[PDB]
Parts: sequence; structure tokens; C-alpha cells
Amino acid sequence: DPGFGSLQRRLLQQLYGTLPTDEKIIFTYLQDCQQEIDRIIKQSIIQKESHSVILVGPRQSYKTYLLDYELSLLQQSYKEQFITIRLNGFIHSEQTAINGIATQLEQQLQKIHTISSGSLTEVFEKILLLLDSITKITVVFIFDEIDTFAGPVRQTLLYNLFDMVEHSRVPVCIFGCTTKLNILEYLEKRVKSRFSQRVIYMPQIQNLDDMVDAVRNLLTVRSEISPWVSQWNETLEKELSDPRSNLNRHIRMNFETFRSLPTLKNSIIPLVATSKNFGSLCTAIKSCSFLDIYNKNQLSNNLTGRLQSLSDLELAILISAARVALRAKDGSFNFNLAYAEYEKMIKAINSRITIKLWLKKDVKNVWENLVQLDFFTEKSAVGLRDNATAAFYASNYQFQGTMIPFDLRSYQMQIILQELRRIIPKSNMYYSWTQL
Amino acid sequence: SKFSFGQATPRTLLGIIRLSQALAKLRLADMVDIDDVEEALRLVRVSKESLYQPTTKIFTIIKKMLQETGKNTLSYENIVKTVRLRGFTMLQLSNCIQEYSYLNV
Amino acid sequence: RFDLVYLVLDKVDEKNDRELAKHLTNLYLEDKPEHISQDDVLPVEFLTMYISYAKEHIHPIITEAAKTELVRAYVGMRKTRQLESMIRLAEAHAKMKLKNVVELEDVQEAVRLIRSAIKRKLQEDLSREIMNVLKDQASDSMSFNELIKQINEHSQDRVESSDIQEALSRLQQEDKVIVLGEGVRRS
Amino acid sequence: NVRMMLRRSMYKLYSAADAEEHDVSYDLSLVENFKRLFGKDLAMVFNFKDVDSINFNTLDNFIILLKSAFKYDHVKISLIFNINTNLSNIEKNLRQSTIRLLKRNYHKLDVSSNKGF
Amino acid sequence: SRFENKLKTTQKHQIVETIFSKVKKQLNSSYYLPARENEFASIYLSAYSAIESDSATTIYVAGTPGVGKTLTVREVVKELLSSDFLYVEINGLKMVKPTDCYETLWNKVSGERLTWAASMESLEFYFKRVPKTIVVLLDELDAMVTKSQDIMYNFFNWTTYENAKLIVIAVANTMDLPERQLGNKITSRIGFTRIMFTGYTHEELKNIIDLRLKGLNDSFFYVDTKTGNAILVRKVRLRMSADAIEIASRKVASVSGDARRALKVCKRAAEIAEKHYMAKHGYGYDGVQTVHITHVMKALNETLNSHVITFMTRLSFTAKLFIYALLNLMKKNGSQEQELGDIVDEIKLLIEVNGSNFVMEIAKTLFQQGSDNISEQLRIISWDFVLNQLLDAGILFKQTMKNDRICCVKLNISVEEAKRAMNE
Amino acid sequence: NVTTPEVAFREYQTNCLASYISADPDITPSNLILQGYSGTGKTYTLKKYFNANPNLHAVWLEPVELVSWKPLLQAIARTVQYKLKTLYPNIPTTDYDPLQVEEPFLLVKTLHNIFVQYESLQEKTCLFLILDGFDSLQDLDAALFNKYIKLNELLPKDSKINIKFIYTMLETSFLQRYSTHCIPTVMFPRYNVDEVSTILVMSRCGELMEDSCLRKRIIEEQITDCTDDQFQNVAANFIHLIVQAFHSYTGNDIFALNDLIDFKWPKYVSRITKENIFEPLALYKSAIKLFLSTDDNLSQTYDLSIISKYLLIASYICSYLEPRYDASIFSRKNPRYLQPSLFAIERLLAIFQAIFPSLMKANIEVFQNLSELHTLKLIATTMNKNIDYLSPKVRWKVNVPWEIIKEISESVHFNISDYFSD
Ligand SMILES: Nc1ncnc2c1ncn2[C@@H]1O[C@H](COP(=O)(O)OP(=O)(O)OP(O)(O)=S)[C@@H](O)[C@H]1O
Ligand SMILES: Nc1ncnc2c1ncn2[C@@H]1O[C@H](COP(=O)(O)OP(=O)(O)OP(O)(O)=S)[C@@H](O)[C@H]1O
Ligand SMILES: Nc1ncnc2c1ncn2[C@@H]1O[C@H](COP(=O)(O)OP(=O)(O)OP(O)(O)=S)[C@@H](O)[C@H]1O
Repeated sequence: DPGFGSLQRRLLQQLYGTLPTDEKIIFTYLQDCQQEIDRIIKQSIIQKESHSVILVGPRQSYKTYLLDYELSLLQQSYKEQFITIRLNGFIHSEQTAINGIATQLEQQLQKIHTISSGSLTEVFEKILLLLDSITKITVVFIFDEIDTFAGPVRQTLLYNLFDMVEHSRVPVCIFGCTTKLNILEYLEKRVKSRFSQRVIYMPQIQNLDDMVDAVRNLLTVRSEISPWVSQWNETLEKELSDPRSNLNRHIRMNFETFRSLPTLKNSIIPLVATSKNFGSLCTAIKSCSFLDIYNKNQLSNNLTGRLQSLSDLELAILISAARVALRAKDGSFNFNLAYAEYEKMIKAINSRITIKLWLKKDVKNVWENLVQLDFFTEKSAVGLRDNATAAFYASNYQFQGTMIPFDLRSYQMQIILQELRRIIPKSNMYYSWTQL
Repeated sequence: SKFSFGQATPRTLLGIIRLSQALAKLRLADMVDIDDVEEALRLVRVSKESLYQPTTKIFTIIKKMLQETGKNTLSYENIVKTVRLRGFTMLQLSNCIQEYSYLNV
Repeated sequence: RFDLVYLVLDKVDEKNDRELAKHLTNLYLEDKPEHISQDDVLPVEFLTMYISYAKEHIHPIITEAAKTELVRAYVGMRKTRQLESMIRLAEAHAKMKLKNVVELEDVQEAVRLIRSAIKRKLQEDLSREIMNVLKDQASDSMSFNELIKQINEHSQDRVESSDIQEALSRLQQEDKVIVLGEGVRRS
Repeated sequence: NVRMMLRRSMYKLYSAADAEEHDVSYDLSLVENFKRLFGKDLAMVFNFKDVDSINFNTLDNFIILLKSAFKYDHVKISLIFNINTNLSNIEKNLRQSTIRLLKRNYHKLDVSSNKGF
Repeated sequence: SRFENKLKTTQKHQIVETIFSKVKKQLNSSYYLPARENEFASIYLSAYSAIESDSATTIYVAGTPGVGKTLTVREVVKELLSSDFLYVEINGLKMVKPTDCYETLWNKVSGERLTWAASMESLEFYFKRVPKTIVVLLDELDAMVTKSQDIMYNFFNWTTYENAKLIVIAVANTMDLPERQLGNKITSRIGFTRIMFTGYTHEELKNIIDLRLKGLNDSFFYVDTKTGNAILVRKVRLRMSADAIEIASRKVASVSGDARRALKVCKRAAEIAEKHYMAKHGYGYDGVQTVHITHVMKALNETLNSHVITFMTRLSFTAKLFIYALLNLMKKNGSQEQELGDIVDEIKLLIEVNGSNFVMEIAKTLFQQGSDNISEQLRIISWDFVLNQLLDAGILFKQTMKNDRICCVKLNISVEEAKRAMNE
Repeated sequence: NVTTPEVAFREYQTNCLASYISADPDITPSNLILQGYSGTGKTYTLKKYFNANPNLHAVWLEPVELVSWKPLLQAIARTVQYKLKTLYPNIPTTDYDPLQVEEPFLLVKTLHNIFVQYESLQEKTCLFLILDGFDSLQDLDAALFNKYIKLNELLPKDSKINIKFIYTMLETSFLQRYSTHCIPTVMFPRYNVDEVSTILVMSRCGELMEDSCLRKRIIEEQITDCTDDQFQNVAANFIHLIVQAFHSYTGNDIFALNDLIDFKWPKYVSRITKENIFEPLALYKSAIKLFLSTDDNLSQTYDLSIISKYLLIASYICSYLEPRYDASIFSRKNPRYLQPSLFAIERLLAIFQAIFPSLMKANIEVFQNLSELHTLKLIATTMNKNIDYLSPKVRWKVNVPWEIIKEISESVHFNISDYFSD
């Protein structure tokens, strides 16, 4: 029936929160935090307040979800009353963000009813004179990752907007969102004195019962769409009320390691779309065996399934590669030291008994995949630079490790020898070589 | 360290309770007030001190005391003299000294 | 050879000793503890009768079914007195709760018991230095003084000459190093 | 690097392309649109002058970039490896996954001023 | 200028002017000064002489931010319009590149847009040729000093010309600035006026508050009981307890002596009573009132108190499992910086050193999410996740290496409070 | 609701990609991770979905044929207006310059310019962008991958056309840097020995029965009318044996099997008979010689002259001979495995004058063959390759392994193994 599929239409967009803004559902463990945000934001526009704030909390904590929820909550009734300018610290550098502001300004003017033209500092004094200066348009600033603007060197752009609090007749409000906790020490003196010092910490799921209360409000549909709905609602809580039920059991695991709702929210999306009839879906949340397969696939090739998916030789090279690595003090080992001890390992197997010992010219083809399976690392290799110009400074630098040949790049170890004994089963013949 | 001796035991807490009971017995009262424990702790601390040889109102009182000489003294004999006639014990003001030191006054 | 040791250390902190002082003054709240009966607590006369009946009426056997969990409980302390103590511990677990046959879950807690009942820089540097001044002494003795001297000689980790005296005492008494004379120090 | 080895080389053919033709970006964008940018098709050749001085992982990462151009069918690629000597040294330095890419139609022509006098 | 005509809109639907709304209007940081009263003259009498005599001087003031040096010199020039000059606010931090201030000066003499190269040629051509008047504020001088001092030499070499119609006013962060960044050749040109600005004192911090509270302290509002709207049905009054204003002063003068910090802590404490008043009656947004001492007690503490302690006890289990392992290595080795593989080595070991107890229901879950099918994980579940979560939180810090074993980890908060918050 | 395809070994993974992708934008999650190593057919199984779904619209980008992010933005903006021309040709357009963009602001500046003229559409249509190979971009860093995550939210959310992403990358150490963003991931496992052979047989039957190298060998031998099934069997007998005699050498690859087949196939074809078409086991016994050798290597006696040969044989001596021992043991009166030490100049001629057969004094040609050996990259500089001539601080070192030294010792009749003594 399409009515079961219509219930899939409702349940999915409930799991993404893409409902119309009247029915977007905020969990109970943060309802206080949005209201004090609301008391900040709605008196900034209506009562023309000119005060700033910094949102602070970890990643995936509904922070950008909270703010545009207020805007949509105010877009229904205060349409022309305000404009929003949203800046990411990621997408904007220090200097193009000036062009980021001015270009996003002028497109609001056609929506509310010569600015970007000029040099970068020409348009900069323009928006200075247009901001510092029936009712006045108020402007809401949305800043994502404001900590990256808070670098050591210049900090110009923070200094201008915070002085716009002090002098401008245009009512503004600033919204810093970040995750660096002690944001206030990152600022210097002259900017912090411009700052109105009010930060608000974002809550976490402090009790096991909280997210249990959240997922109940998450999955339950309240509006009547499908005939299945009344049947579907009582199946949900019956799994949730029982502490010995598997869905209630597996939510406890998510409380333990992650303690973060959108991780668990991610898991349910395939679980409710993989069903094809109504009764299969109810058994799925009754069994929750799909969550096992899901946590299998999320785990299947980080490190262990990397190891399980290799042939007999690739194990035997790496097993020898750690027995060399245990000997030296730093643990580094060359390719010649690997193949030498690999030779006597195979010779020990025949003398205690028929195994094809390979050559030199072929192990390189196996050695190529092992370094790009990250079971080894180069000895002094900074992997990923943080930003662009630090990576560009590493590209021009001609290297010395390529100038020594392939068989002498001093490769070090990612997975230590003692941990191999716990994963390699005793049925394999090389199990005597895991231990020394 | 160098001038230290022993540690806090539950028998000393029981002895403090017994000394407070003895102080209440000497006042012939059926109950133990706040005045006995602050005397017993002062007794057990001054027993070892010879080797070296409810707050806002108190803060207001301190300000009143200041409105004369403007002195930030560390230990008191004539600040506490205007407190006992009011109704608060010696222990409440003792916390008011330490707390407030966070006001840097 | 001791069957059971007990670390009964306090390690004083908050939200623990406060309940300790509250429970010690809760019977000082009333002059007589007549209100001790409304809690989950067996009386002494019922307890000794149950204990005397269980000690003379139950002869539990330790079956082979609890073999597998015992081997692995032994190797964790090995990675025979402990095995002889834990089999008497497991049969006492079987002695309680009116059981004639021992069960697999009963040794789990027993081991948790002996794992919860028991739950270097200093001397290392010490010996290190001792070795040093030995070497630099042409192996002659390190002095109390020079010892203390080089050992406070580093600001980092503050080796107090008393602490020094103590650990020194330890190693010597541990027989690792020999020190003689009240007024002198020997490496 | 990988980067300027691409960027100068695309520049060097592009001026050679306009001079026979009678604004654009200097990367592989021109390679597919060369049928439309210049009409006739393309057969480029790569005179790698001194091949053993180059860091071979740059060369190995270079040839994988050329491997992506094999799906347009109006372009033909040809590589000339002017080694100084020591062919056995060269099969040691590269990645073995790319030697199997190299070994389709190889030709070991000798060019020496002193060849049997 | 232009677009302020377009920044106006029409429909303003009767915003509720409550009791504490009219406070924050004057508690805005905009609108003679009590604290720097005589030093205003010391600037002005230094400035009045050169202005009415057509000379070229230099005036150097310093001090911590929040002392009025942004404010006072604006009050100098403001009265001077009543009695020949071109006022420019050459801010240091409002220049994108340091050379961009050169463009402004040549713009602010005739109206031309020329090179920072081509500006300073004609600027130099101005400053030694014109027969005979320019006031310039060189604000926040930490910005324009950084590269090679070639800019800063220009701004005082123009002062040396006797035919230069210019009056410069430098305002810095520190008095030390021409002694620890500039050369002595600039330090000869800076002069030795050096007007020092101290902090504010707590008596004057009372005397700065009531200047904003001039016509509104203990005054009366006209209020309808239905909407909470106040007008300068009851006729209510609102009083400000001056002792709480005093304890605001005795802290801010103690730590910083900052005039923004004094106003804003009063501004933060004002809105605490705003929401509690709205909590008890609910007038929304469409007998005698006061502000207690208990408001400024919280809001001043609200500048101080943290949450990383409360953040840590509200984290995940494996987060608190991680830090407890990390302090165990720091008291094992005493090296405060442990290798990442040794931590993974420890959290394995910290399972089985505890007994066969809850720990097993942990140890089941700690290596597989149930699901006895898929098991035998080496490192723990979500070990990349919590280590990423501890990284972007700022609690931890991990140096960059492609090896995921010998990359070092360093703590970033005090390890004792990490030890202390672990106890809960 | 969607029309899923069906493939060989992605029965779980086809479901999730049918789950995490719908034509409706609201059900569609924003960002997505398809992760797995090379050798899983992710570019196969993604396009194989898309051919079965003509209802959606896919724009295919290829980062590996680009080199940097600055063209990668130019790669995106050129293609969406290229695609939306071919989806809604009635809509008029102020076509913008995709060459103009070079900075991450300029994309969302231009996508603000692109999508606004397309506002008059009838329903919220999604538009899937596909990036293939995000880890092997050759200028990547930490702060590029997050830079492309938040691009959706800088767009106006209420536009009729919504751009969403799918990221293809590898090297799962890289994904562990960004698990805290918790974007939905679908990992792709590696393969097992049977399903390698099972994939390989249903993908290589279409060429190896239709190659002319078979078709020549059909008419060259006395052709019995063997069936295509008889051609299918010998093809299947080939594949089921070639993965059996080589799996330990190659791992669980597919690309490294796809070419080793195409090297050993015509050499297998020549060793068949008319009769061994019915006789597969003895056919392997006759074609045995290729199944135990790799044949991927397409040992030189080196070209260099005699005085240059002794110039090499003295340079290998300071891989173990320290200055504390050498002047005693080489009077005119083991690190064979280890990495070589560092030379200086004239220590060569110190050893070179000793070990040469007073018989030589002129050193002009000896100085000739040094920078001859420098161009051969057999002895290279420690520092940059510029100032090494004038004797500043410059250290030298060999780059030749022991065996090529050992042959070149006997090639000039010189004995070297005596002077290497552990
Ligand atoms: N357009 C959207 N509508 C509704 N919810 C959204 C939308 N985009 C993201 N979310 C939700 O946002 C949550 C993630 O938290 P965010 O605040 O977006 O990220 P954050 O880490 O908390 O802050 P950011 O985004 O990293 S700066 C998830 O629950 C998403 O479902
Ligand atoms: N004496 C005063 N009388 C009245 N208002 C004052 C007084 N001092 C400061 N203010 C106000 O407090 C604000 C503080 O700004 P200032 O102290 O002028 O700037 P500042 O001291 O230069 O700090 P900066 O600009 O970051 S170096 C002023 O803008 C006024 O609004
Ligand atoms: N289920 C399958 N059925 C048929 N062929 C398959 C299947 N899975 C993989 N393949 C084949 O495997 C080949 C590998 O293609 P790729 O997608 O390039 O591999 P890869 O793992 O994606 O490496 P890349 O290209 O670097 S991402 C495809 O060309 C298919 O022919």
C-alpha cells in the first residue's frame, strides 16, 4: 500500500527535521537553551537590542540547526523585519570575507525592495559607513567557526563588527558558533573589551533516560496521515518501555561510546527504508538485527577487516615485518631486513615438516599494497598538512627519501607484533610466529 | 611536612562531638547549639597553635567598620565585637573572612 | 601463601566521607536506636541459626563444568596457593544460597573478589645516581652528602633529603645497595 | 611536482596548437575539447629528456594522471623515455602497479653512439 | 550616507517598552567627563597652541583599552569645529593591508584614488612645498608596526617639516611601544610628551555609571498592567541599589579598570532581572521595582565560572575512560606527553586489571556493539571519534603524524582539574 | 521509493545507496561517504545504480583528472550550468564565466547567481554531484574536506533546485579524521578469494572468447566445431586456475588481475592442441611454464668505463668502512644491509689511489667520471643539487645495492668481499 509508503514519507522527513517550521521538534534536554537563545534573538529584532553572544558546544550539536529554526520561526511573522548574513570561517578567509559580506548585502536589497564595486578596502569603508551611520532594518550575523577568525596575527574583522555594537544606530546581533571551548582566552585584550562577554554552553545528554526520552519524541508521529499510525505509535513505545528490549538495549550502547544523538539517528534511516511492507518494519524494530549488520559495515575495513582480507603471503610478509620491528630500539626496519628474516621463517617451516618461497623481484609488488594499506608508515612523514599554504610549502621541497632507493626507505610500523596474536587465529600455521 | 603531626581520624570527630556534648552539659541544655562546635574546634586548633611561638550582613557590617578608619586587617579583635550582640555566631563570620577575600577587600 | 589480602585504604574525597559522618551522626539524631528494624537487615539470632544449619548440612562438590573459567582466571594472575584459595572461595560461594552443586557464575564473582581486594621513578634515579657516583668514584662509595647534593641538584622532581633518606633506607634494606656510618653515606 | 609538470606541459602544447590553428585553462580540460577547440585530433609525444634524475613517485603519480585521459578516443598518447642507462634500475624505482601499466607495448630500442663500433 | 535611506522600513508594530528597556537604551555605550577631566586639557592645551599657530607637532598617549582614549580625543576635535582642519580616523586595525592608509590620506586631501606608492610621493610633495592644518588620528598602532618599520618612519618624518600643515595624534597600546618595537631614530621623533593614562578608580567608576543614569535613576514610569509597557494601570517606579553598583565598581577597577567592562557587567546584570520579571508575569514580546544585589553577584561571577568541569562529567564513558588512562601514564612516567599507541596499550590493560565484575558488560560493548558475529576489534569502538571529539573541544592536543602510534599527545588544560573532575 | 538495480556482491550496499538517495531532496541526506580501497568497484557499483535510475540527474566530476582545488571549483561551476542547459532548455540564462572563480567564496557567490533564474520550476528537484577519488587529489590537506561539507548550507535553502554531494575516497585513515561530523558512511569491504574469481569470470568472458587470438587459433588448428560453451569452459578453466596459481602474489586486487590475464593469455593460446580442448588438466601440464613465473619484469652489466668502474668500487667502501679503521687496513706500507653513510670529497681519491693497479697520477679523467656518475644518480648529493662543486659543506653517498656492486667487482676482476668483515 502507498499508505505504508506515505508513513515512510512522514517518518523519514521527521528523522531529517525537514518538516515545515511549525512542527519541527526540539528534544527536551535542550528546550531551555533555545528559549534563552530566543530571548536573545527576538528582543534583538523586535525590541531592537544590539547585543552579541557566542554559541559553544561540540560538533553535531544542533547549533546551526537551532539558529535557522529561530529564523524560520520568525520568518513566518517577521518577514521584512530583518535580514540575515551568514559567514562560515571555513569557506571565508580573512580578506575575502569582506567581499563575502558586501555581496550578500546587496542581494538582500532587491528582496527588501554599487556596493561591491571598488577595491577590497574601498568596499570596506563603504560597509563601515553604511552600518555605523517607520523603523530601521536590523541585521543578524551568523558566524560558523569564529575561532579561525580568532587567529594570532590580525583579528581585524572581529574588531570591526564588535565596535558596531558600540556605535551603530543600526541594531545588530552577532552569533559566534564554535567548538574550541576556551574561546575567550584565544582573543586578545582589545577585542575582548569590545565583546559583551556573554557565552552560552550547549547541553549534552546527561542521563541515559534523556536520549531515551529524545528518541521517543524523535520517532513518534503525532499528525494523522496513515491508517498504520496508531498501530505504529504503540509498537514504538512498547519496544522503548521494556528495558530488556533490544532497541532499548542497543540505545544503551550508543549512550556509552558516542553519547551523541545524530550517530544513532543515522542508524535508523536505512532501517526504516529497507522495509517493504508494514509488518516487516515492526519486526525490524523488534529484532534490531539490522543494527548489527550496520555496525558490522561501519567497522568492516578500518583495521581488522583490512587484516582479514589478505592472502597467505601478505600475512607472512607483515608477520616477519613486526618480528624485525621488535628488535631495534625505535622499531624501524628496512626492506632487506624484512626479506632476510622472512627467508629463515619459511626455511623453518620446511625443515619441521612444501611452501613456495618467492623471489626478490615480486615481493615489491606485494610490498606496494602494504604501505598503501597503511600497515606501515614512512619514518619521518608528516601526513596531512592543516591548511593550504603549509601544504604548498611541502610541495616545492625536494625530498631525500626518494633519493635513497625503494628497498631502503626506513619503514616503521602501524600495527604492533603483540596485537597480531590476538587477531590471527591459532588454526593458521604462522600462529607460532606471532609470539616471538 | 616539617611542622606536621598525625592526621584527621573519626575518633577525633567523636571527641569533638563529645566535647560539644560536654559544653552543652555545662550550660545545662537539652540541645547542642552552634556555639559549642565552634568553641571545640577553636580549642583543638589552639591546642597545637603554640608551636609557632548569612554572609551579606556580615560584609555590610565590615563596610560599616571600614567607615571609620578604612583598614583591611587580616585578624580581628574589634570587628567581631559588633557581631555577637546581633545574633550570629563566631563560625558564620569566620567564613565571611575567607569568602570576602575573593572580593579583594 | 596467604589466601586473601585486603586493601582497606581510605583515599579521602568528597561525596563519600560526608555520608560517613552523616551515618555516624544519624544514631546521634535520636537518643535510642529503636528505629533500626525497618530496613533490609536480618537479626543476629536468625543469622547464626542459618549459618550453623548451612555449615553442618551442605557438602558441596566442585564439578568439572567450572573447569574452563578457572584456568583463565589463574593465567591472568600468571601472566598454586591462589588456585587453592579460589577453589575454597568457590566452594564457600557454593556453601551459601543452599547449593549442593557449584555453578559457573559463582567463580566469576569470586575472582572479581580477589581482583578488587588488591585493586619507582624515585628509587630508579636513586640507584642510577648511586651507580654514577660509584663509577665516578672509581667505584668507591657515594657519600650521604654528595648523594643528597646531586639528588636535590635537580629542581624538577623535588627529592627531599628526608625522602632521600627513606628511599635509600629502602634500597639498602632491600639489599640493593649498602650504606654505613651514622654521619656518612656509602654507595 | 605533479602540479607544474602538468601546467607547463599543457602550456607548451597550447601555443603549439594555436600556431597551427590560425582565455582557456591549462589542464586536461583542453584535452577532451581539443576536437572542438581545434578541429582535428591529437597525438602528443613526450620527450622525457633526463629521466633518472626525477623523483620517480612524481613520475609515477604523473602517469596515473595521464591514465585518466584514455576515455575520449580522439587522442593518442606516446611516451619517449630517454634514459641514460640502466633499465633494471628503472623497474626498481616505480610503483609495480604502473609497470604493469607500462608493459603493454614496450620497445627496447638501443640508441648508442658506440654500438659495435 | 546613501543607503541609510534604504535601511529604513515602515511597519513598526508597537514594540513593548518595558521597565528595563529604557535602561539599556541609555546603557548603550554611546550617550565633559569626570575621570579624565584634567588630562583632556593636557591634550587640548597641547593641541590648541599648535592649531592657532600653524605648526607641526606630535602627541603620544598610551594605556590599556577601555580608558577613554578612543573617546577623549574625539571630544577634543568636536568642540574645535566651533572654532581650519580635516578630521580623519586612520585606524590601524581597520586597514586590511598596512599600506592602505596611504590611499586614505591622498584621498582625504583632494579626492583622488592613487597608489600607496603614488600617494606618498604626492604626500611628500605636499608636506614640504605648500605655503601657509590637518588633524590625523593614528589609532591602534600595534597593527601598523609589524612588517619592517618603513611605514612608521614616514608618519613622523612628515612632522619634522616646518612647512608641513599637519597635526598627528598617536594612541597606542603601551608606553613601551617606541622602546621595544621601534628604533631610536623613531624614538627621537616621537618626542617625550608621553601622556600616560592609568586605569579608572572605583570611586570614579560610580561617577561614570550615574552619568548614564542621570534622568532615569529612581524615576517613575507609567505602566499598563496588561502588556508590561512602560512610559516615562499603575504609575510605578524603578530604583537602582547603589551598593550593588559599588560592588560592580570595586571589582572592575581592581582587575582591569576598563570602562566597557564596567558598563557591560551592569548591562548583563540588568537583563537578569528582566527575564525574572517576565517569568513571574509573562508580558511577552508584542509595587516598587528594583534591581537586587543578587543580580550583580551572579553576572560578575558569570564572567568567571567555567564548564569544562561540567563538560567532562557530562561527556561519554569512553571519554572519561580516556582521560583516566591518560593521567595514569603521566603518573607512571612523569613525562606529561605520552605516545598514542601506549594509551591504546593501556586501555586494553585497564580492562583485565580490574576483576571479572559491569566491567564485562562494558568489555562486551567496548569491543563490539553486541553482535557476537563481528568481534575481535583491536582498538576500542569509536576510538577515532572520541579522540577527534577531545581534539576539537580544546581539552586535548595531538601533533600531526601519519603514524598512528608514535604521534605524541599533549594536554591543554591543567591536569589536576582533569584529575579532580575525574573523581565524579 | 526507487527502482533498485541488482549486482553481484553488493546486496547490502545496493540497499543503503537506494536508501540514502531519493529524487526528493528532503529525504535525501546532504553529504555522503562511499569508502573503500581501490579494487572494490565503487565507481562500478555507483554508475551501475545510475543507469538503472534515469529519473534522477547525475553530474559526474573527476578530481583525479584535475590537480588542484582552484580548478576544482572551476570544474563544478562549468558543469552545473552545462547540465541545467540540458535539463531545462526553455529557461533563459545570463551565462556566467566559470573561469572567473578561483576562491571558495566565489563558488557560492556564483551559485547564488546561477540558481536564482531557475526559481520558476514546478517542484523541488534535487541534483546529485559526484566526486570520484577525493583522497588522491595531489594538493590535499586537512582543511579542504570540511570546506566542501558546509557548501550546502551557505546556499539559500528555499531554492527550487538543491545541490547535494557524494564523496568517493579511499585510505580510511583519512576518514578517521572526520568521524565527528558524523556524515552517513557506506563502507565497501574488500574481497575474498572466491568472489574475486566470481567477479572476474563474468567480466572477462566477453573478450577472451571473442579475441582474434582465439579465433586465429580456431582456424589454425584442425577446428572441431567446438561450442561457445566449449570456448566458455576453457576460458573458465583458465580463470579458475590463474587465480589459483597467483592469488598469493597479487592479493585481492581486480585491476592487477585484469592485466596479468592480458599478458599470459596469448602465451597460453599457443600451447593448446587440437586435442587438449577436451583435455584441460594435461593442457595445464603442457602450459606449465608461465604459471610459475610472474612475467612483469621487462641485471645490467653497466656501461661505464674502467677507471669509472674502480671509481664506483671505492665509493661502496664507505658504506661500512669508517675513518677509524680504513687507513690501517689499506696501508701502502653487517651494514651490507644498512643504509649507506655520508662521504666527503677526497676520501674517494684517498681510497682510489690505494686500490688502483704510482702507476696512475693524472686525475683529469677521474674528475670527469664523477659528474658522469652524478648524472647517472648512482652517487648523489645530500643537499640540493646546485652548489656541490666548490668545496662548501657537501656530503656524498652511493645509491647502488650490493649485488650490482658484486657483479661489477668481478667484472674488473677486483675482490671486495675480503674487506667487508663483521
Ligand atoms: N537544513 C537542515 N534542516 C534541519 N536540520 C538540519 C539541517 N542541516 C543540518 N541539520 C541538523 O543539524 C544537526 C547537526 O548539528 P549542526 O549544528 O548542523 O552541526 P554542528 O556541529 O552542531 O554545528 P556545525 O554545523 O558543525 S558549525 C543534525 O541533527 C542535522 O539533522
Ligand atoms: N569618562 C567617560 N565618560 C563617559 N563615557 C565613557 C568614559 N570613558 C569611557 N566611556 C565609554 O566607554 C567606551 C570605552 O571606549 P574607550 O575607552 O574610549 O576606548 P579605548 O579606551 O581606546 O579602548 P580601545 O579603543 O579598545 S584602545 C567609550 O566609547 C564610551 O562610550
Ligand atoms: N559486483 C560486480 N560485478 C561486476 N563487476 C564488478 C563488480 N564489482 C566490481 N566489479 C569490477 O571491478 C572493477 C573495479 O572498478 P573500480 O571502481 O575502478 O575499482 P575501484 O575499487 O573503484 O578503484 P578506483 O577506480 O581507484 S575507486 C570494475 O571496473 C568492475 O568491472
